[PDB]
Amino acid sequence: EIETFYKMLTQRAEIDRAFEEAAGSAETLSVERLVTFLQHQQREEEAGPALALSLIERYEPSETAKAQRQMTKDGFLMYLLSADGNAFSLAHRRVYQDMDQPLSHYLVSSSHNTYLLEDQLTGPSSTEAYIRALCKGCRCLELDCWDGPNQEPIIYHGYTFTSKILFCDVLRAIRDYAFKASPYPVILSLENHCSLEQQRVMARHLRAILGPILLDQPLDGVTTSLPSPEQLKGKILLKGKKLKLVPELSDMIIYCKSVHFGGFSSPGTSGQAFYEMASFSESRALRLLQESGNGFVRHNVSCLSRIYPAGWRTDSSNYSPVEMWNGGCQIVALNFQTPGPEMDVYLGCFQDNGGCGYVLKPAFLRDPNTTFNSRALTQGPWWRPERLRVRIISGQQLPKVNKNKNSIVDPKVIVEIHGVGRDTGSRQTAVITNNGFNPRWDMEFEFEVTVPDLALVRFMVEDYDSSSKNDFIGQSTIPWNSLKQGYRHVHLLSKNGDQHPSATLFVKISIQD
Ligand SMILES: O=P1(O)C[C@@H]2[C@H](O)[C@@H](O)[C@H](O)[C@@H](O)[C@@H]2O1
Ligand SMILES: [Ca+2]
Ligand SMILES: [Ca+2]
Ligand SMILES: [Ca+2]
Repeated sequence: EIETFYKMLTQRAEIDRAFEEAAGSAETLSVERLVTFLQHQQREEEAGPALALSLIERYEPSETAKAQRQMTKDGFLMYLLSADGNAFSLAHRRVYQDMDQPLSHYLVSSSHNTYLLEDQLTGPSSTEAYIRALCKGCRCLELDCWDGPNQEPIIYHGYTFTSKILFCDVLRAIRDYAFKASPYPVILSLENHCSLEQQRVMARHLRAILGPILLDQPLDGVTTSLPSPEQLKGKILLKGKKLKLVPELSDMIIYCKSVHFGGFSSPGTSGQAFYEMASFSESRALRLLQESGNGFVRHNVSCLSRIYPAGWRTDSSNYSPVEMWNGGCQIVALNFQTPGPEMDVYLGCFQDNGGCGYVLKPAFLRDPNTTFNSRALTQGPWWRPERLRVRIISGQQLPKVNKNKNSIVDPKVIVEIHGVGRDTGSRQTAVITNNGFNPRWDMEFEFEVTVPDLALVRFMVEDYDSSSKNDFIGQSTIPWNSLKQGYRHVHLLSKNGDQHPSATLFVKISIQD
C-alpha cells in the first residue's frame, strides 16, 4: 500500500495517456519516437535527434534508457516539468533580442514612486522598495527629492504623510543593485524640489556615489538618435529638467530632458528631440491614444514617452500597461509594490528577453512611417490572426491560500488574452471542489488573436468562494511569442511574483494560422 500510495498520490493519467500516444505500444520512447513528439506535439522548430538526445541526457532517470538513447515515462514527466517543458519558452529566458537599437525601440521596465512600499498618502518609503524593484528587473526608477535637515536631501511623496528616506541612502542601494538583474542601463527620473544648495548636494552625492556608473557626458557618435541598451550597458542615466536649477545637476541630464508634451510633428518635421522625454498621466495618455493613436505611436518610435498612474490611485493601484504598450509607450511606470493582474502582466512581459528589462518592440512599432493604430485596425504586418487552443488539463499541488484554517481548495482556472482591445478575452473553467492536489478539468478554450505580437496569455487560478470573493491561488502570464506549444506545465506564481515551487497547471497549447 505504501507502494500503491506514493504510487497513487503520485499518479497522473493525463501524463500516462500523453506518454502512451507518443510512445505507443513501447514502454519507452526511442529517439525517433521522441523526435516526432517534439515536432508533432511540442512543435519544436529545432526538432531533431539533437534536441531529443539532450532532453534524454538532461532528463532521463533510467541509466539503462539513458545510455540506450531512450526515454521512459519518468523521464517524459521530468522533461514536461522542466524548464524545457515550461509553457514559457526557455529560449526567451535569456537575452536573445537585438540590443543595438535606440532606447525608444524597447519597452522598458519602469516603476512609479519607487521609494514607496504601500499607499501614496501615509505609507512608508524605504531603500528596500528600490532594492525590490531593481531585483525584479526594473530599469527606470523614480526619485522625489525634497530638501532635508542638515543639508541632506530627502525622498518622499511631496505634500503627503508618507515616511521619508535619504537621497544618499537611496543612491547607495541603487548603486548596489542596479545591475544585479540585468546589465542594461538604469534610468533615474528625478523630480527635483530642492533648494539650489541641496541640489548641489544631490549632484555631489550622484558623482560621489555613482561615480563611473553615472553617465555624465554624451556618447561619442550618438548624434541623431538615443544610444542603445548595448551602448549604455552598465550605466545609469539621469532623467530630469535641463537648463531655479543648478548647472551641476542640469549638466548631468544628457539623453532624457523632461519636457512638457508639445504635440506630434507629423504636420511638420521636428517636434521633441530624441533626447527629450515627455510624461503623461494615465488619463491623458488614454485620451491621446483615443484621438491620436497613430500620432502617439509614430511619436514613440524615436522618442521615449513615460506614463504614470492617475492621481486618484492613492492606494497605489495600477492601470493596465498593455493599453500603453499598444501605443508604443515605453516607460510605462507602475507601482511595483502592488500585487495584482497589472503587475502580473507587467512582469510577464519583462520575463521575456532574459528579464534584462528592455524588450524590443514589434517592427511596425519601430517604423516612423507606420499607419498602425491598435484602436483602428487596418491591414498591415501587425494583422496576423492566429487561433489559440488551450486545454486546461489538470493542476498539481495548488498552494493553500491561507484560509487561516484547514480547508481544501475548490480551484478553477481563468485564461485571459491581453493585447489590442479587439483581442482581449477571458474564459474560465468549472470549479473542482475540495482538490488542490490534483484537480482535473480537461477543459479547452479557443481564442482568435489578430495582433498576437501585442498579446499575452494569462492563466489564473482562484479558490472559489460561494459567499465571498474567490481567493487568488496562483498565476502566470506569458507573452504570445514565448508561448510554447504541446503539452506543457504552467509554473504558478504567488501574488508577489514569487515562484511557487511545485504549483503547476498541465496544459496543451496549440497555435494555428
Ligand atoms: O509622486 P509623483 O510626483 C510621481 C508621478 C509622476 O511620475 C509625475 O510625473 C507627476 O507629476 C506626479 O504628479 C505623480 O506623483
Ligand atoms: Ca514622483
Ligand atoms: Ca473546500
Ligand atoms: Ca472556495
